[PDB]
Amino acid sequence: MLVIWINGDKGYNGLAQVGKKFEKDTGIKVTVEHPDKLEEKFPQVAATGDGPDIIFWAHDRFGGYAQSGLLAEITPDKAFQDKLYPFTWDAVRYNGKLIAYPIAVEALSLIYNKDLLPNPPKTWEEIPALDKELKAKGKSALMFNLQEPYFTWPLIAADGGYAFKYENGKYDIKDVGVDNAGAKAGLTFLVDLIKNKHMNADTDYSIAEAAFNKGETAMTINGPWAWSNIDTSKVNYGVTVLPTFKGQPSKPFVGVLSAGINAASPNKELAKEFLENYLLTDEGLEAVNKDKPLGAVALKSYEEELAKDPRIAATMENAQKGEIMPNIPQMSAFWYAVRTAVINAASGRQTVDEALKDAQTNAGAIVTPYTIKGEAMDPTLKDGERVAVNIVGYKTGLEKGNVVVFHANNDDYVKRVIGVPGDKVEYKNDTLYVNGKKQDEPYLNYNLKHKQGDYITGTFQVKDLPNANPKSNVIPKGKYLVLGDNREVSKDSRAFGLIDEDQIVGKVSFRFW
Ligand SMILES: OC[C@H]1O[C@H](O[C@H]2[C@H](O)[C@@H](O)[C@@H](O)O[C@@H]2CO)[C@H](O)[C@@H](O)[C@@H]1O
Repeated sequence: MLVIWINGDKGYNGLAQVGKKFEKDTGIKVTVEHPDKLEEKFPQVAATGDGPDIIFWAHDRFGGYAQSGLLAEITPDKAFQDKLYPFTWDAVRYNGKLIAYPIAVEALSLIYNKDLLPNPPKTWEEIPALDKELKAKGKSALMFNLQEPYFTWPLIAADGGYAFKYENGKYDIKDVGVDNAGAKAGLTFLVDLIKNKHMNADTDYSIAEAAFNKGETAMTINGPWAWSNIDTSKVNYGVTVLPTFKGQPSKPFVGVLSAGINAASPNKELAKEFLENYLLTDEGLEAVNKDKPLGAVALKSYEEELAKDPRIAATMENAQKGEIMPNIPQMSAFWYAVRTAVINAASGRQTVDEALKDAQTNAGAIVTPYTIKGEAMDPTLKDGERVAVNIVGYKTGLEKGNVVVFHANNDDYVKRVIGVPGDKVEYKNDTLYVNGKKQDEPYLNYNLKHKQGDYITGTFQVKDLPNANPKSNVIPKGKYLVLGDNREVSKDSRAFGLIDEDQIVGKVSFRFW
């Protein structure tokens, strides 16, 4: 059996027909599935080893999967490589290696109802007036999915703005383009459409799709996969170039639908045969495309056959003014960061400026999975517990209460920051005094109530500790007091003294409250 995952918006029935052919020829069963959140679930089920043999997604997520060792390197021969456009192979190259088979090029277009709107607008700026005109006639101008930053980026980034800077053949993770003048202008325009009742912040994919396909709204923004359902609605639609904002073309991300092979699959050779000899042929792509259109397919023979379609021409025109999605592992963080900014800006939970400031920071912030070792933070953090570590740069925002990972010599420890540079700190029995006054420690509540002896921390003062000023209990510059929540068993600053700023490598996020 080959198990294949593909997103619910794609032609999974058509893909299944190709599966039936393969079964008929080989005796091997092919099961196509379209679970929710498959792009998040894939690494989860790979960790167990009950994942799909083949996973379809846009190329952006595959860098992250490869970096985690979840994907097999693919080994097409010259003759097969030559069948696909070289730029499609570029999209599935990660650290020198091919990690997926490219299937098709996707970009969003403006889709409009010709009976409601014979002349689609050239500019985003026209849409408010157009909506007023249509509101008078019982309709609206535009509905598209506002929940996913894929759909809102074309406007957001039209006037400037990018994910990661690409230069001299590689992405710079340190150069994020979310908090800049262009994106502020675009996101502000988007928020103002909502503010002014031209769109609704709750509008998602199914709401927008239903509304356009029942003739309630004049325009939507979607990809080629959406065309089949519009064909079935008998709406008279056109697919055209996205409007300009401030005279600048919209900047959709360009995705390449790609198929990766699970590194843990026991059917890698069969997966290769299915993709190369059954799917990526004129016959196989037609089956999927007839179910839900693929876009500009990676296979030259069949792309040439479909290129006559004005809707494909429109797709690629929008793609020419777009931004190829980066495939670096950090893209996941970028998407989540931008998703949050738009929702918060659109709901008013943040101003556009707060939204983009945070998103700029979070898109570039490196987060590393970590597993807790031992009992010294028990029960706050348990042995074996999975946490997230936000890597802190050299001399870059630590506060009391932060739980941190730090080094000394191959040694790493997890402890809580109890005092930072400048803090006066001391313990009398189990009572913590910080800058003269008592500080509560709710994270010790359990261990205080279940203590073996008289006291779990016990009396001490900063002055008496290694690396402190013997003169004062005021923590010196660039130094930190760190203690384990499991005070009865923790080897911490009470044993090895104050630690240095340069020792701290990350801040720990974990399950709490
Ligand atoms: O919204 C963030 C999301 O964008 C892209 O996902 C697209 C996908 O490429 C399209 O094929 C279509 O299915 O819509 C998706 C957006 O809902 C990225 O490929 C994805 O990783 C990212 O989370």
